[PDB]
Parts: sequence; structure tokens; C-alpha cells
Amino acid sequence: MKNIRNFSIIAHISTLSDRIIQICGGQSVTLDYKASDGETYQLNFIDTPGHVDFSYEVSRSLAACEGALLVVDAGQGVEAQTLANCYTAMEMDLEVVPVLNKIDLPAADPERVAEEIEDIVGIDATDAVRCSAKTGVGVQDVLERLVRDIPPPEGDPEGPLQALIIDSWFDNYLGVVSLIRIKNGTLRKGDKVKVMSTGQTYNADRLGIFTPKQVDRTELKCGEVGWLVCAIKDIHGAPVGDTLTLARNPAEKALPGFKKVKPQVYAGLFPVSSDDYEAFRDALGKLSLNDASLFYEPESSSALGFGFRCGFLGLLHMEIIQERLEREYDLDLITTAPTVVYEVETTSREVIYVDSPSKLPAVNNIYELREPIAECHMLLPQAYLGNVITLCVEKRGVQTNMVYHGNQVALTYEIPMAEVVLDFFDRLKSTSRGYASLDYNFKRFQASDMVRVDVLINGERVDALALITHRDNSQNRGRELVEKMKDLIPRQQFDIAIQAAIGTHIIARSTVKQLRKNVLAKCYG
Repeated sequence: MKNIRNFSIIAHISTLSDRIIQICGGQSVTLDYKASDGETYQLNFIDTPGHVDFSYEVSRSLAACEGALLVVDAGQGVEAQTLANCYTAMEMDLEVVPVLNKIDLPAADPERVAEEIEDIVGIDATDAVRCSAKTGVGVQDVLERLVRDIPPPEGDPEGPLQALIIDSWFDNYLGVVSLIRIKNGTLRKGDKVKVMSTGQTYNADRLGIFTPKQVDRTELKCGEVGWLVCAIKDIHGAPVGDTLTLARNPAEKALPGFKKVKPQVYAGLFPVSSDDYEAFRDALGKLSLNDASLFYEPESSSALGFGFRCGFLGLLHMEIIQERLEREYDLDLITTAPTVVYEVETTSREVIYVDSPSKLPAVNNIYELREPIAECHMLLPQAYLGNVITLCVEKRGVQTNMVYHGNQVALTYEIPMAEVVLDFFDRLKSTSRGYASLDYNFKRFQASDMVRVDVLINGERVDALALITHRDNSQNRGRELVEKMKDLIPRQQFDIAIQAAIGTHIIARSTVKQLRKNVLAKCYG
């Protein structure tokens, strides 16, 4: 155990990971490093996604580490995407090792970037190892620093097994494969294992390490990271963050910090052409085999046809899947505005949760409707803050903190999730012209004057299209909706009456005029 270093990399823009592999061996790697002390160290490097959509997946990977390398471009500086992960890595007791990369570039300013790390992250950066990507010098010095500072792993190898599931995927030949950290005990080949969430037991048919090449082993001992193949049916059967133990001597308690994350953002997806339904259903199925957190459930509108109601972790989780659906499976989809999860107290005081507005209990039965609030961390040059908070309050945000970092401002606001999810990020980007970095996570539910806009077209109730929004801009969101539809619905054979209402009271009503005879229905570019 004492010669093992488990660490992850927090960076942005040959990446350091590739150069480390090159001076050792030659998503995760197990490497050997003969150090200046003449001894050999097993380096286990777990990769880290940079976005707060995968906030949980990130934290589970970090729970598998004792340290992390904060890799900053010496020619650029720090950026908020590495900040979120950096703080969580520090909240958990991980040794964060600062690295100044790309010192070779004509732009490199190491001393000033050493101040930026010290000022914004609060890590001792004065003796940070620095390294070239052109030549590769310093990478060994980084590795030496890694070995000296990151604590070795801990546990009892004879203790009852506790293996942290870092990640689980589907292999088209091997079945389900899990990347595993042995926190406690020892896992051998024959061993019959138990997944602690599910309570189900399987045989460890195969296990090994990534070299990067997939290499079989006969056991994974304490402090180690590797892969495991037992015939778990789907990746849901080995949830990320779960803990593996042995069936004959099961651990009393699972490793802390496990949860099965439920989608934060729901949306409705419908194929432009009904003929694509078969492919779309297949595409979601194919996606779901590797996406542990993608939720999808059939939904059919009168208006929009047969499609699917889908749950996502956040905006670019949705956008990754949308981009994938669009390009991999060549599907053209209509997508409804994203709607978030509300917390509602019934007249008979019970707490229920609402994904889709249509399901929200009657206005008479609601004692208190509670709205999700997102805490938004932002980095922006001083010349834009006026343009930024004016948007923040415009979206009903409340300022929680502000810190100055040279000629740069660190804003932290409390903006209603419902509103962050409806393209706020874009309006922020165009008012700061790409200079404001968003970073948000769920904070709290709060009581709020929240109403439900119902769409009906051809007098038919389109539940898929319903939205929950605040009173003060229900008139505007209803009006924008009727306009959005006028784009999706061209002038056709019949008149199409579109309207938004609150219960009985109509807020906007527009009709899409029918074509004359012998005129084809056209659409805008």
C-alpha cells in the first residue's frame, strides 16, 4: 500500500496524462514509476470530467483518490471549471498538487499564475513544479512531487472487502465492466461478491488493471484500482459510488457518500417525422446501456405525435445526448422547454415531487409550492458585472457573495433553477461576450409564487408542452410559447389555433392560417 499513489487530474485545455504514461508504461491508468529514492511506485490515475452536470460521478472518482494534480496553463491562468472540482477535492481531504504546464510557450507567465492559484484556490503554489509539453522536461519532477506529497492509501487488506465503484460501462463482448477502488480488504478471482445497493451476488469471473492496455490479474489488493467482470445485467446493477464487498464476510457498512442521482432537468423529445420513432426508441435504448443517469419514458401528444419524455442531470448532459441523437443516429427531433423538479406541499400536508407540470396538483390543493434554487458561481472581468447582475436579478436572482481577484470578479448568486435551465447561460455569455463562466449546483427549495401555463392546440390539451413559471413573467412565457409554436407549425391544410392559458384565463392566443389550395407547406431556414 505504501508505494501506491491514487490521484486524479483537474485541468482544461499532449495533455499531462499522456506525458505521464510516456515516461512510465510507455479514462484510467495504472503505471509504474522508479523514483529517485530507488523504489518503485504504483501510480493509479483516475480521469475527471470537468462539468457540474456530472458533479456526483466526479465526487465518487475523487473519493477513490488521496491526491489530485491541479494542472494550470502558465500562459493562461485558472478557470472556473477547474474551480468547482478543486473545492470539492479540498473539502474531501485530498492533497492538491499544483502544476504549471506549458512554460515553453512565449506567453508563459509562471509567477503571476502562481499568484492566481494562491489567490483564487488558496493552494501553496510557490514551489509548484513546472513542465514543457514540447520537450517533456518537468513531468518527471511532477511525478517525484506527486510521490512525496500525496499520502499512500489506507485500509486493512485482511479486513472485510470494501471496493468503491468509480465507474461502470457496457462492453460489447465482456458485458458490464466496473472500474473499482479497493478501499479495504482484498478481492480475488474466485470470490463471490455482493453489490451493497442492490444486495445481489455475483462471481468475480475476471479482474485486472488498465495499462492503458486491458491486462488481467489474479487479484486486486488493498489500495488498488482496476476493472472487474462479473455478469451484472446492466450498469444500473453496479451504480457509481456503490460499494462491493464479499458474500461470505460482508462489510457492516457501505462506503459513505453513495446516492442514486435522479435527473435534475426533464424535457420532452418528439421526432419531426413519425417514421423515425422506431430508430429513436432504439437510440435511447442504445444510449441507456452506457448512460447510468439518462431517464426516458414514452409520451404521446395529440399535436406532436409519439415521442419520449426524458430526464437529464443538467443542460449539457441533455445537450450531449441531443447532439448524439442528432449526429450518431441522424435523428431530427422537436424538443420541449426543459422543466425542473418542484417540491409541493398538498392541502393535506405531504411532500410530493413534480417533474411534469400536467401532474402538478390543483391550485386549491397546494399549501406551498417550493421552487428549486441553484447556487451560481461565476468568474468575470470587472468591466461586465453591471451587465451580469442586471441579468441575474432580471432572472429573479439574489446575490450571496462577491470576491475581487485582480481585475476579475468572483460572483456567487442564488438564481431559481427553473430559470437557469431556460437558456440563461446564453444570455450571460452574450452580455459578457464569452467572458463569464457559469458553475451551478442545487442548493435548496424555497416557497415561491409559481403558476402553470397550459398549451392547447386545435382545442386539444398538449400536456407535453405545459410549463411551470413565476407569476410576474407568466404573461411573457405564455406569449413566447405561442410564438415558439408558430415556428414549429407551418401554414398547412387546416387552421391551427394555438393558445396558452392559466387554468381558464387565456394569456395568448394565435392562429396559424391555412394554406390556399395548390400551395405547398413550406418552412424557414
